[PDB]
Amino acid sequence: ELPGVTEEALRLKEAALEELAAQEVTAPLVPLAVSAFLTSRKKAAAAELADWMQSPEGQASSLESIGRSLSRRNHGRSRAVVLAHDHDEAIKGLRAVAAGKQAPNVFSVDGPVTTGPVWVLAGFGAQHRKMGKSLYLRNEVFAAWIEKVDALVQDELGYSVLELILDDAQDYGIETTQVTIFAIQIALGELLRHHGAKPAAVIGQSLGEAASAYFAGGLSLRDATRAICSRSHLMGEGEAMLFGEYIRLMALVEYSADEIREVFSDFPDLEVCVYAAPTQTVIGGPPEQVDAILARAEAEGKFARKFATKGASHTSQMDPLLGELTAELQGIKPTSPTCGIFSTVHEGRYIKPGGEPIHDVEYWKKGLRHSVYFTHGIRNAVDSGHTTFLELAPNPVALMQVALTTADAGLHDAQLIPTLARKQDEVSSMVSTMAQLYVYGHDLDIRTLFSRASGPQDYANIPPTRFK
Ligand SMILES: OC[C@H]1O[C@@](CO)(O[C@H]2O[C@H](CO)[C@@H](O)[C@H](O)[C@H]2O)[C@@H](O)[C@@H]1O
Ligand SMILES: OC[C@H]1O[C@@](CO)(O[C@H]2O[C@H](CO)[C@@H](O)[C@H](O)[C@H]2O)[C@@H](O)[C@@H]1O
Ligand SMILES: OC[C@H]1O[C@@](CO)(O[C@H]2O[C@H](CO)[C@@H](O)[C@H](O)[C@H]2O)[C@@H](O)[C@@H]1O
Repeated sequence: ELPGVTEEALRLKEAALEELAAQEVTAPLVPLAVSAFLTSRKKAAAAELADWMQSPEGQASSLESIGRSLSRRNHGRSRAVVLAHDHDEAIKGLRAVAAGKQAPNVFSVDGPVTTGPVWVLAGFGAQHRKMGKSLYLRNEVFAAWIEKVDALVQDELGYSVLELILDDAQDYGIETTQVTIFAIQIALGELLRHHGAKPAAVIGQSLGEAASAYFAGGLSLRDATRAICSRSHLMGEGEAMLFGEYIRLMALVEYSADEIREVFSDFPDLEVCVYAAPTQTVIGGPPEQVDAILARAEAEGKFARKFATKGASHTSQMDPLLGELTAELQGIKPTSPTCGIFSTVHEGRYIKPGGEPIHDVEYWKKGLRHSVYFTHGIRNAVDSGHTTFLELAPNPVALMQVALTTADAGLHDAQLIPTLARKQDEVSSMVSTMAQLYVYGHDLDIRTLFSRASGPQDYANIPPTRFK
């Protein structure tokens, strides 16, 4: 028997709902699907739908009912979705689809993407105060998984992540950023899975590696939760006690790996934490050297940005923690993966579905202690045919690094699909995510984006639901 939702979480949840219940209702974002075997016919269906939506009958029908009817057609090879809040946006977006023109709320392709999507599990720097709260209050499936992770983390570390999510006065530190983003990562993917989606492959980045192992079938949710919990409290306790000459900084620099090779001969104590993009690398080390390399970068007109931490993960500074990390993970059970893994721990190499288990106790030690080969994992996915990268996160920070690598690999038509984003309506965001999965032909039951009909008013008087 796991712990239940704490009383303080229930208390905070009630305050949040009363807050929510007294706000201005925003019009929901509705996906309108249209498709055909031929792009020409798809374009004609779009203009026909927009003609009718302009008619008095179409004006009197709700977007939700129009979208539900559309959701029930046959879904052809050439597809499009218009995301819309009202009839104008819809008609406007439909006119672009008909015209073959681009629009911010419009996705349209002549045919499906050929290979499945890669789920990107990062997190590093994606966090913000209220992340995940709105979707917890408003999506029952999301909320169920958050509470499930919240119960396991209560059991591992003795506190409630849900309390952090719901209490606006509270913010995130080295430790709680990791367990909370993890919880958000788990809940976003299960939400997606609930609507019929699934990863073709996963790739992770530091904190995200735990969730990637779960979505890859490499660890039970419990053992993935043990993996993120042990690493995160050790890191937060470790860097908390760092002062003076024990301080190691972390910074992003616009230097490639080959540049870093040359540049580090002047700085004997610097190490690579993350190969993020082909020309962006996260480095760590003593403050004097970190400051010097940044100064070298600025003078060379390159980007350099210091992070907020007195300790450097993925460096030798993690050596004191590894003994305890080992003890806390005794008992985990690695399992043969059920989708592909681009392992940025193991230098970015690919592990086939059904291969040998990788998510060993040694794997989590190596992951915390050593460099993250992110751009190599991504480059490897591109070179093996993947074009869709979907990032589960409260903010799509890693998708920026992914775009750098895909363009560098020559792939300019990449499907870069975010999930949540700060100051974007969290429900609208997920609508948009699942819309995009559909338009590109990935696994997604577009019918599940609409509540079951309880009346004829739930459909619009169009095919396939015309009224006799
Ligand atoms: O939720 C808004 C409103 O609720 C109050 C109590 O009436 O505070 C609740 O919500 C805060 C935000 O999450 C919590 O920090 C607080 O603990 C909780 O009681 C008001 O103070 C606030 O304006
Ligand atoms: O250890 C000496 C060696 O390392 C340098 C590199 O810049 O400095 C570092 O080591 C010092 C300890 O001896 C620290 O005080 C300092 O913070 C660190 O950058 C040079 O002093 C020399 O080449
Ligand atoms: O073409 C089939 C393919 O399309 C997806 C979405 O990309 O599912 C759609 O088509 C199904 C009928 O074949 C519908 O059941 C579903 O509602 C619709 O989204 C994929 O999931 C499917 O493999």
